[PDB]
Amino acid sequence: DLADLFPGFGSEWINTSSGRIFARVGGDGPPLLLLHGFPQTHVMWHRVAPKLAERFKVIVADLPGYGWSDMPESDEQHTPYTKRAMAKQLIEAMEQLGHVHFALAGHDRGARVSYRLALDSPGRLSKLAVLDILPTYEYWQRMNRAYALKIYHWSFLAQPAPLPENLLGGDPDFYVKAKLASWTRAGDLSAFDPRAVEHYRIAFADPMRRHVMCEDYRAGAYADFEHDKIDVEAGNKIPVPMLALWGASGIAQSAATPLDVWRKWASDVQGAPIESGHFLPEEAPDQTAEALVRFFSA
Amino acid sequence: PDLADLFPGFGSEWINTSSGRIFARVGGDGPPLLLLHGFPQTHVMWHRVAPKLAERFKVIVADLPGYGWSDMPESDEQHTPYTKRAMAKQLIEAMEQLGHVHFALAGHDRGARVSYRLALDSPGRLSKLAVLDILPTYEYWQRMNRAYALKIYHWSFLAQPAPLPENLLGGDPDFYVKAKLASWTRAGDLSAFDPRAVEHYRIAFADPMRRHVMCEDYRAGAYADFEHDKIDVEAGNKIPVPMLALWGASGIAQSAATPLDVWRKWASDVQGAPIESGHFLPEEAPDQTAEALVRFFSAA
Repeated sequence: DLADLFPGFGSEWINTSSGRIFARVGGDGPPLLLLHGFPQTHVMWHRVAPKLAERFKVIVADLPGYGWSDMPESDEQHTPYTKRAMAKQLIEAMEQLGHVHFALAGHDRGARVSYRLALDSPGRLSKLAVLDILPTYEYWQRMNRAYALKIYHWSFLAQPAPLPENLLGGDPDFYVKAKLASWTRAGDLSAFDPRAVEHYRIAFADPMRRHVMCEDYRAGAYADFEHDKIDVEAGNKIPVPMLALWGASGIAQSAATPLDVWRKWASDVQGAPIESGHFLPEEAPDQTAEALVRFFSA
Repeated sequence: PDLADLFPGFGSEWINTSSGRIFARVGGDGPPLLLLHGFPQTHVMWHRVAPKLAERFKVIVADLPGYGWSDMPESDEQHTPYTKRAMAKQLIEAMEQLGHVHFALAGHDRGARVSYRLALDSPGRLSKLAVLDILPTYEYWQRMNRAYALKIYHWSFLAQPAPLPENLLGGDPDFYVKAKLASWTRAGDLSAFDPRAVEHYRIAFADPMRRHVMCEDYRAGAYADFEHDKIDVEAGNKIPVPMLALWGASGIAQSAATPLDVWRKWASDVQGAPIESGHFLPEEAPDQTAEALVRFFSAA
């Protein structure tokens, strides 16, 4: 009993070498891949994807390991849940749809896949939008007392298995609801469609899914950081035109001024705050959809 | 579920204070020496060194306020009872109930945070101070980087507002306490611990009220404790009590440290010695820890 939050969108299970990507597909026009983050699934886009779908071929994918996407078995370097590996798998997924050049909008973890995709394979991207993130490198580099308290989960979920898994397994409902609520402007679940929450909660109820998220965060503490580190110390900037959007009360703005930071990572970045917490497309759907439509359109 | 008396010869004292009772095992005679445990332990963590100290001292092995069998004072929005300043004042009162207004103090982990805060707040209470495998709380936070945030993640995790840490710790409390114990040893397993000691730790950690107190401790450690430490750094206040800083070669002090170098910024007279041990010096390396403590404290 999970609601269909994308009425009239198709359903694709896209085979890749690293497992199937699930995706809702709707609209027509240039291809726009939408990527969710933690602790969500592709359904987080349900309030903005229909507006995008009047303009673009919208592909709302579950991340590798998330939602209904297959979970590749991780390893000691958390390789398939590195953003590099996730980006490559999603590139593969898009190629299976005939999409070798596409627009990309990512939120949270999916935004981390997105900018890593833009660094690793910029030729795959027409335009990039990242929602309420700074590069992983920048979070760790700004990880002082205040910020370590603010995003403790970056260090907690990165603890070696099975420590976060075992703590999360006692009452997974509480944690997924806690993280959803804590990062919203309001600080509760009012911003979210209850049917969306059920998708997130059900995905989080699966211990393998939770393990994937921890592996995602372990990758985020280790390989992802190291990959970002190489690029920023090499002066490798994202050449793809990109939009950095962030919630005024979101997470990105807690570490630093997001546009300043992204200008260090991207030679063609525009930015705009939106009055929202972290979950821009659900807390601020119209404003997010308008900002994305405007930026991806000509 | 029966435990184990790991201090044969020692008495058992519930010390009344204005914030609740402090449990302590008391043995030996001579100059008073208070032994303070840390997280996630109880007084019984001293069971392998306290006999050797009891050869020369009246050894008071106390459960920290809110820990073990000590009473748990009601907390507040500022976690005041579990700030190290309030814990030190409560232990000062405990010690006063025994006639000890001037004592030696060895602290480990949280108890060492109590102990150096006690030395900053009430240095006249202490003849000599020994802290085991800590740097000041201010230092941990000021050194907070990616590497530190990952290694001492629990400093930020347990400091999250209630009931997030409590609800998660509830998910598998037995695992968590054992993982903390094992992950901070040199061996990486429970093999350094007396299983009777581990059972003490597991049973205390099994109580949600006890786990709450521990989070209250770390919440203080992220806020009030850090602020209190900050006032001293910025005022140049140094610990004047003769200090010994022991740390494990593989412990939670050496990482971003040379702990003696850090501690010299905090104390005018501090000696230091690495101990071949992880974080749990009195259990991983009892003879070495006891010898260093005995050598440092033997005078008075």
